Amino acid sequence: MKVINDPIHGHIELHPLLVRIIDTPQFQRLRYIKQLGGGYYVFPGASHNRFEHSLGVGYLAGCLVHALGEKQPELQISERDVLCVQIAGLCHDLGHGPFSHMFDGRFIPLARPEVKWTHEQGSVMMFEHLINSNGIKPVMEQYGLIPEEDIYFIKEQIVGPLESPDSLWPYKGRPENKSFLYEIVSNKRNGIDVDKWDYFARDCHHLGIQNNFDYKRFIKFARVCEVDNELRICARDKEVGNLYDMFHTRNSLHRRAYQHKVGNIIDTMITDAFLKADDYIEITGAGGKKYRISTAIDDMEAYTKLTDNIFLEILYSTDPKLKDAREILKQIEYRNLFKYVGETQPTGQIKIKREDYESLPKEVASAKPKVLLDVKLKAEDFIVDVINMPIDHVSFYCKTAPNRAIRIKFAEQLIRVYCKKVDRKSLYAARQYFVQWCADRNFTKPQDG
Amino acid sequence: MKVINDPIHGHIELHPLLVRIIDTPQFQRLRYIKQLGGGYYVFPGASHNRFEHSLGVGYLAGCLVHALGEKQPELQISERDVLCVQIAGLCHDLGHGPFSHMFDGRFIPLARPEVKWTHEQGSVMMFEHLINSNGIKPVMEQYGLIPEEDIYFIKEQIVGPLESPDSLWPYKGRPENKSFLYEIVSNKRNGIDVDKWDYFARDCHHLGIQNNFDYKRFIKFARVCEVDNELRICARDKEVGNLYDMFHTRNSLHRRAYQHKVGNIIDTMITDAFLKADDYIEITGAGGKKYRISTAIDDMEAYTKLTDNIFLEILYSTDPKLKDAREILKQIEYRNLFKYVGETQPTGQIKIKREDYESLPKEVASAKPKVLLDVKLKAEDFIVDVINMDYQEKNPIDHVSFYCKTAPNRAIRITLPEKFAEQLIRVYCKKVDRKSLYAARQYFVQWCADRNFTKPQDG
Ligand SMILES: Nc1nc2c(ncn2[C@@H]2O[C@H](COP(=O)(O)OP(=O)(O)OP(=O)(O)O)[C@@H](O)[C@H]2O)c(=O)[nH]1
Ligand SMILES: Nc1nc2c(ncn2[C@@H]2O[C@H](COP(=O)(O)OP(=O)(O)OP(=O)(O)O)[C@@H](O)[C@H]2O)c(=O)[nH]1
Ligand SMILES: [Zn+2]
Ligand SMILES: [Zn+2]
Repeated sequence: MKVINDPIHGHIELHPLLVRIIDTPQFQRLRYIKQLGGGYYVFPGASHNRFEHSLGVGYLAGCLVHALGEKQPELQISERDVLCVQIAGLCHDLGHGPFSHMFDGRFIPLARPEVKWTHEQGSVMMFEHLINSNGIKPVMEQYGLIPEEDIYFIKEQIVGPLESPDSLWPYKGRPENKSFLYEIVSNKRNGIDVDKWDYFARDCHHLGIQNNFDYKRFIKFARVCEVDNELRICARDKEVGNLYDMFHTRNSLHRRAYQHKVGNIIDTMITDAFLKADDYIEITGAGGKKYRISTAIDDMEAYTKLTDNIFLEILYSTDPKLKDAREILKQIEYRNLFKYVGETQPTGQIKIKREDYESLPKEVASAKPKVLLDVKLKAEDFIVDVINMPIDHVSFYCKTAPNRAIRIKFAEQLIRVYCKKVDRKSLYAARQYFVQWCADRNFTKPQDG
Repeated sequence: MKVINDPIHGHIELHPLLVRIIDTPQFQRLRYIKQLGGGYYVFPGASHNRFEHSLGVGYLAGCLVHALGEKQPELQISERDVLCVQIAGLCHDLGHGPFSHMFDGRFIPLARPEVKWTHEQGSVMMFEHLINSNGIKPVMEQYGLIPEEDIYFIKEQIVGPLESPDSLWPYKGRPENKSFLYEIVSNKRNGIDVDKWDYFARDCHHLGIQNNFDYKRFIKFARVCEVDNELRICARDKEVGNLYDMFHTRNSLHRRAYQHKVGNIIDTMITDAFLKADDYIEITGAGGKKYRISTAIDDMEAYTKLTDNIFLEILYSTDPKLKDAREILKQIEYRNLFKYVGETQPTGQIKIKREDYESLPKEVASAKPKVLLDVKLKAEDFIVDVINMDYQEKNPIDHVSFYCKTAPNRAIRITLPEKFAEQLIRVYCKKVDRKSLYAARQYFVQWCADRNFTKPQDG
């Protein structure tokens, strides 16, 4: 069977079934989508793509379930469960669009404020398209899987409950005596899953940021116990130090990289260029029908051909219709970027919703600063991007008596404003607008400097 | 003074002049060319591009020249010198095309067997285009540089002696009393330059290969000293183990990555697709004039727009006349690859030249086997690539000058990996059925036989 050499995980080997699923247009697509979006334009080492990250998650997810398999035969973990948990880890990110979180996190909301679209939903849709276009279902059977049950199981591990929306068991892929398997790839009960392990390590490796955490140690000690009358994955608390190091790494990646000031301004410049190209860029989908960037999400055949390449198709275009789009991308290249105006956050735990994003620049230009001013700005002059986001929420067990649980800065939304007008006159105006806007919505007063 | 955080070199300080050269569509271009070409399709970590590597090289150049000057001020290395060496470090890979070494190493020779192309030549042409397109010359004067001379010096460091020659000091950009500045960015004489330091480290990082060479130790202890009344960069005797480790690193990278079996087959597959796309892809150059992939090198404005993107343009294309090209890239994705047939070497024989690459599949198909088979094979069925290391076969360790801490001005007179410039020759077959492959091998063995290449070694 096939072996890959990975800079994070060393020699990792892939079941033939996994290799079939990988060697496919729908999967290979992920080589053309930057893991960190415009982060590459700030971090020269962050060139990595959703593809290698996804091999990694498929591997770790395999390591975890198999570890629990050898260490606790009573759980009844089959080879069939390992494959399914591997496929889920392998495919969890198929849904990601051009520049990852930029796409479903900002661009689709600005382009079509009325559609409810997430990269996870897209993962399930893109996975359905993958198996249907490449005849995977008989190959699954050939290797022991039961498609009319396991495909649910794989989709569920990726998007959460399918028949959702109480206390009952929502899942159809596996029964509640195997509830813990749903915690491997994506898990909201913790900030702990094999996805995070991979991209924490991987992003650290490519960013040049210290990684404190050792997943390999956690898999050897982890095991399943009973907690509040269910099955959960538990840690030996001689590893609480390891857990703290993980969260410290998570906080560093967020402060230094994900919430980086220039990296995020560039993400909004790329979106701006995409918005101004949306009418003109063509992506051929199913049947020969042509789509737009903002609409390609409704056809998996077209979405398959929708990647970071759209950046260069715009950069390199000659069509006078795409000149505006072209121009913004060029300003990125000369590094004449949008200028930073300021930051604020809602008080308190009211989160601005994706469907309202587009209305925010209008709101900001509509503010009336106390002192009337020199320059007037318009809605278009402003960018508003919304940036989103203890160890006692973890279950622990004891080495001697290895049985059941032995359990006895912020915030959730940054709002930043940039101005496209660059002179000191207009930039002074913008800040005045912004400060008022923050009052008019009772957000925290911006801090100067 | 911008600071860039790099995963190999940590904080990298960039002088305003370097930043101006970087924020350029000519330089930014290098973000869209993978360092290892099709290596990425075999090594999932090998996503890195020519851009960040080039930042690494400019930085290393700056470190070495600065350290030489601060330790020996009698060399009169000015800050003007350092910037020039940095810029050379920075722009040395500007001329690379799609998928790096695949472009000038195979595609251009296959598409236009008669042209003499080289990414080094490319870099010099792209450097000029970058300067003139971006008003760089005044910005150079702003910081003490002399554009006429210093642009000439930067080009010499990239491509070598520009107007030569049959025995006189061949450069024009700096006089011989600063000869040691030309051994920084590229040194063919002893295989030690800062370009290699960066991609040794960077490729190991991305491939998951251990790099046992510490470039930091080497800079700490490097000195200019006199060798045959010409001033050279010298290592300390005590450092010799680090140097061995640098040549072992180099060797592992070639054996494990650059000469990877499957990674090179995919290279010839991408090249095949370009060849079949070449009549149909258009790239707008200077004056709205249009170029092919194979002629974009003749116009730097069009070349600027020629990157790995061309892979995706072919892949996503709907034009009926790109169907064949599409097909080959689709087979890469499905991983139905050209099948491997065998390897040989021209040991003792004249080496294969790029001008003759195109004629080789016809030679292989014309090398009728002695036992007869029911399967006949044509030229179109064969791929043959010629893989070169190739620094041209010498021993570069025998050209390292050492010095002792007791007599730091005199170079010590002094009398480990195996090959440094071997030409490998591999054939693949486009048909995959087991009888066609049995045939392809028979043609291959015959070809080697009468070409007097080494006999292939039992599957
Ligand atoms: N000029 C340049 N900087 C890069 C590049 N790639 C990464 N960087 C990094 O990203 C930063 C670019 O933004 P800055 O100019 O430093 O930020 P600033 O203009 O001072 O501040 P703000 O207006 O608040 O955003 C640099 O500090 C570098 O560390 C590049 O290609 N060109
Ligand atoms: N199947 C597959 N292997 C990959 C991939 N990416 C990297 N690899 C690695 O690259 C190496 C090359 O393997 P393959 O591409 O499958 O080569 P092959 O099976 O000999 O193909 P043929 O020449 O057609 O017989 C492998 O040893 C893997 O470690 C991928 O996307 N798919
Ligand atoms: Zn993920
Ligand atoms: Zn280089």
